[PDB]
Amino acid sequence: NIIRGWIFGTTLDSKTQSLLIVNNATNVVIKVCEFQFCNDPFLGVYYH
Amino acid sequence: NIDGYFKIYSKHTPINLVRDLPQGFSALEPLVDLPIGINITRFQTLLA
Amino acid sequence: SNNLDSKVGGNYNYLYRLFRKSNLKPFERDISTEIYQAGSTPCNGVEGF
Ligand SMILES: *[C@@H]1O[C@H](CO)[C@@H](O[C@@H]2O[C@H](CO)[C@@H](O)[C@H](O)[C@H]2NC(C)=O)[C@H](O)[C@H]1NC(C)=O
Ligand SMILES: *[C@@H]1O[C@H](CO)[C@@H](O[C@@H]2O[C@H](CO)[C@@H](O)[C@H](O)[C@H]2NC(C)=O)[C@H](O)[C@H]1NC(C)=O
Repeated sequence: NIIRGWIFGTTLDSKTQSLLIVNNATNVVIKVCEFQFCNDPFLGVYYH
Repeated sequence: NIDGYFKIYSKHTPINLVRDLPQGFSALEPLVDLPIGINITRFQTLLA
Repeated sequence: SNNLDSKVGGNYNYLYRLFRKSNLKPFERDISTEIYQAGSTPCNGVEGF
């Protein structure tokens, strides 16, 4: 379960709206906001 | 993403492939239609 | 809605888009607040000719 979602949008940097679809461990979240995305986005896991 | 109606179709197939997109045929069933109303020209996946 | 949306000094809370580079698509929503240009010059910051 390594791929978990997507960012969609014309400008992912709060100049415009964008769509987040992200399947986290507990419950998938879908959101449409003027998101200010990170230059290198990911989700992290403690292993063992 | 048509007229803001961001439409998702999907399928899940059990495989045993090692290093390629599995050769074969399957049709995706529509699951949900989001009324998002935004400009989607770009996208980026989220990984763990 | 003149009983709901009009004020004796002017209800200036109701905005509309006055400029855009081209027409938008059916059921699309333009919310962009970037400065538009009516001339061949580029324009930057908050205001200009
Ligand atoms: C969605 O976003 C893209 C990217 O910003 C828009 O492409 C722009 O189109 C205008 C049209 O006048 C050009 O002036 C810009 O230079 C374009 N930008 C880029 C980076 O290519 C596109 O028009 C938007 N679509 C809608 C329907 O709003
Ligand atoms: C995945 O994201 C969702 C949405 O942010 C998280 O749901 C939150 O869970 C906490 C703890 O139960 C609640 O207090 C919040 O109200 C929830 N937020 C929403 C908007 O539902 C969820 O916890 C996240 N899962 C993981 C594994 O972090």
